Formats: sequence, structure tokens, C-alpha cells
Amino acid sequence: APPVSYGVEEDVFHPVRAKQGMVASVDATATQVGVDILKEGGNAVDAAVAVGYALAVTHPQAGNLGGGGFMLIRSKNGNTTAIDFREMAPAKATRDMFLDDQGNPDSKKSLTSHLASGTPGTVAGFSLALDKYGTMPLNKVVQPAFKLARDGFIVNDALADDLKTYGSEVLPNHENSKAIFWKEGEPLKKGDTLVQANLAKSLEMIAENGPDEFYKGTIAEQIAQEMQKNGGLITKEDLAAYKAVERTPISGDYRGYQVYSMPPPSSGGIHIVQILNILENFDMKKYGFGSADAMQIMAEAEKYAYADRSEYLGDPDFVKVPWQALTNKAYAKSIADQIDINKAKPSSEIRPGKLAPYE
Amino acid sequence: TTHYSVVDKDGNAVAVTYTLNTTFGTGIVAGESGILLNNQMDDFSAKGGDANAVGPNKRPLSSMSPTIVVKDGKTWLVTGSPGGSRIITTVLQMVVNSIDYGLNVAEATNAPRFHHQWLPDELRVEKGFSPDTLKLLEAKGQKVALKEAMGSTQSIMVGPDGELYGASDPRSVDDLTAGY
Ligand SMILES: [Sm+3]
Repeated sequence: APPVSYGVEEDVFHPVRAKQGMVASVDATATQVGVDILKEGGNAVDAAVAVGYALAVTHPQAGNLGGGGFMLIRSKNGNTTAIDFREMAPAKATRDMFLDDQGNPDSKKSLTSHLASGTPGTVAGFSLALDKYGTMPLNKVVQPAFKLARDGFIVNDALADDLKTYGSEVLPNHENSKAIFWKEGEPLKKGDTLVQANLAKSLEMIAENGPDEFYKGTIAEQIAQEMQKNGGLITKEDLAAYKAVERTPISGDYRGYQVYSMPPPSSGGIHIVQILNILENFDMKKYGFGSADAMQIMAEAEKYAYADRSEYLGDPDFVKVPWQALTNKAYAKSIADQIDINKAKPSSEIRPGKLAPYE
Repeated sequence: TTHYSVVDKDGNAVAVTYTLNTTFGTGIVAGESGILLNNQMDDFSAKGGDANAVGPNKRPLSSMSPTIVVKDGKTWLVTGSPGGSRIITTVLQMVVNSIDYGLNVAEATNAPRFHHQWLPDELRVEKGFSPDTLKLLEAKGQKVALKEAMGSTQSIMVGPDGELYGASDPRSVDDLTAGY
């Protein structure tokens, strides 16, 4: 492993530099909300939750209260942990709930109907994190988002373009969604102001009554009714039964550096470690970025990892994942020995690996 | 899907990746709550194997990978990104670019990305790689496929002295990394 570089004046691309705190996000407004929270004395977790709520208002494309996700937290003391707040399928969910009459999957149902929704975990995940690792009360980190929803913000290029491109396919097909994101028969355009009064109300109630508002209160009632009246499955029991879960991170060592990432239900963490384990057997530095050899080696390593991913990954609470074998360096070595720097092995000749000798 | 990273003055770090699944998810708002609903049920195996099959109270598998790299015992790189299955290779490239190629966080972020997920059997690439390199790859047997930009990394590299270095992906207009 060669020496690292934090950046010098002669480089083409320059990182943003800061001496105290920093936030990196997909949205200028949300980033600034996080920075303000840090300046006000909040810790990384406090700011992260504030950014998460802010994005739920300024980046409806993915920021959310009605979805889910993952969080990796590493304290200054070294303690590294993962928060799993991925959505849970409703209690009434069934294996073939998305198959038509011929027995073939109906994408339309699993993407645009009320049956495509899993029980939201974002609010639970953020509260689990804030309560245990944060230092600010929920109302304090939610306030910035509340104001953005209540007073509105200017639609920029990103939101404008996304509303037009992706929004057109679903938002205008629902009266309540259309009433918020559409204007004069067209999606909101750059320069327009987006006010979200109903979301502001939800945020205000969450800040006031905590996460139960979402899982047991008014919002919960609103989600259940929406489902009950449109053939959805999420009930008040599903919402009341939801739980974010703190899990042990998946980790590995790459040339002396320790890598920490998301464990199952995420597939990424395990395979990032696995692929790194494979690549460690090669002198990547020697080949260099953009070289055919470096790309060949990584492309080949990826094939094997993705093959394993299609076979051994799933919700750890329902399936036993052979994470030990998948992240085993002896196993990675057996894969590295199959890589021919001058000739690729067709994916057709690659199958999930035999893990027996590594468990 | 979207990812964001945070590092405070005490050296605590957080990496969060969350989503509605597709852009705007179902596009369905929950009554008068103003809250959009996800379409995460589509991430289950409709018909992989039985491991990721639709089941009650089950969490569908995800590729989201908020990640933190440690150097000399200290938090050194905090990153992550959206992009479905491409998340694995995008984050992977951020790590390799930083450790093996010695690129600063912005250089690593602005560098072109490639990806191969076994099936389809194609080495997917962004614009930015040499025509000479691509021909060598094809001669090696790879099926090069020029496609859409991949990911939206939002990262922070931490110097052992506490100096923070950050970079937002150029692939996302209106994004931002800022500090104080
Ligand atoms: Sm997905």
C-alpha cells in the first residue's frame, strides 16, 4: 500500500476543506442544515438525523419518512455499529402476492400499486440512533425540516428535472400527491416554491410526540386508512410492530486498513469486503487507475462475488448467511488464483462458490 | 436512494444511505400526511433464490453500503452511495482509489467508474476510459458496454490531525459538501 494523499494544490480536483465539522449530501439545503446543527453544538448523529429529516422535505426523490435505509456509526472512541431500519414486509404479505394469473410477476403491482409498500423504518431508525448516540432532543433536529416544509423552498434544477422525468410516471396519478408536486397541470418547475403543509404537520407532530406519532399515532392512522381504502396491506399492527435493529457491522482488513460496512439484510458490505480480500492478492498500485489490467482483475473479482451474492444473501432474521466463509481470506485466495489477467472467464462458467471448506 | 456522510469536531462519524427504492417510490402519498410511500416490496425476489423471497415481516435484501475505512486506528474515510447493485462497485472504487491509487477524496470521486455484476456478462463503463484501454479489455474477452453515469458518492476523508476533506459527486447537480 502506497502513501495516502489528502490533496495538494497541483491536483485537478480539490476537496472541500474544514477544520471542525463537515457534511456531504445530495442537497445543498440539507447539507447546510447539518452544518448548522454541528455549529450549534450537535454531534455527528444529531446532524445526521437533522439532515435525514431535511432531505425528507427537500429531496422527496429519495429523502423520506415513508421509506427506509441503513446507518453506520463510528464513535471517536472506536465503537462501530450499524442501524438497520430497512422496511419490513406487511404481516399479510405472501410469497406470490405479485404474480398475475399466468404465474408471472406483475411489475406494475410491486412498483406502483399500494401493495408495493413495506412498513417504513426511517423514523424508527433515526430515533433509535438519536436516543442512544445523539445528544439533542428530536424536536431540535426536526425543526429545520419543519420550517422547510411549512414555509417552503425554491425548486432547483435537480428537483425540477426529477419531477419532470420520474415524477410524471406516478405523482399525477394520485390526487393527494398531485396536489402537492404538480402545478397548473405540470410538474413544479425550477424557480417555483414548494410548500408541503401536510408534511409540515406530520413533522410537527413527530417533534412533539416522538416516533410513536408515526408508528402508533395520527400518521399511523393516515397510512393505515390510505392502505385499507386502496387495497394496501400495511395495517396499524404492522406499524406498531415495526422495529429498527442495531446490528454488528461486517468488517475486513485491506492492506492494513480496516473496512466497516453494512451487514445483512444488506448485501453490499459482505461483498465489498470479499472483493477487497480478493484484490489484496494483487499489486493494484502497480497497475494503476484506468489500466486494462487493473480493470480486468477487478471485473473478474466482481463476477465471483456477484455470483455468490445471488445465492447466499438474505434477511439474517429469516436465513442464515455464511458471512464467515464469504469474508474468509483463504476463500478469496482461491478466487484470486482463478483470475487470468490476460483472459476473462465467461460468466456462464462461473457459479456460486463452494463454501464448505471455509466454514 | 441517497447517501450522506457526517463528521463532527470530536471525530465522531456517521454514514447514512436511505431510500423509497425507486425515484419518488410509488408516488403515493399517505392520505393527508404529505408522506410519500416506498415501493420496497419490489426489491424482494419476485419468483436470486428463495433466500430473498417475499415473506411476512421480512426485510428485502439491499445493496446499500454506508462504509467507514480506518487508518492507523482512526476513522479515515466515510462514504457511501445510491445505485442499486452498482453501490457495491461504486463504494469499492472509492476505497481502491483512496488506498491503492493514493487519490485525494475529490480525485477519487470525480474519477470514471466501471462495473461488472456477473449477469449480464458485460463490463459496464462510464465515459472517461481510454479507447486504447477499452480495446485491450475487449481483447481480454470483456464485453465493454458504455452506459449511464453510476452513483452519487458523498464522502469525507479525515486527516490524522483532524483536518477534514470532503467531496460531493459531480454526477448529482445541486449537491454539496460543506463544513466549518
Ligand atoms: Sm432497489
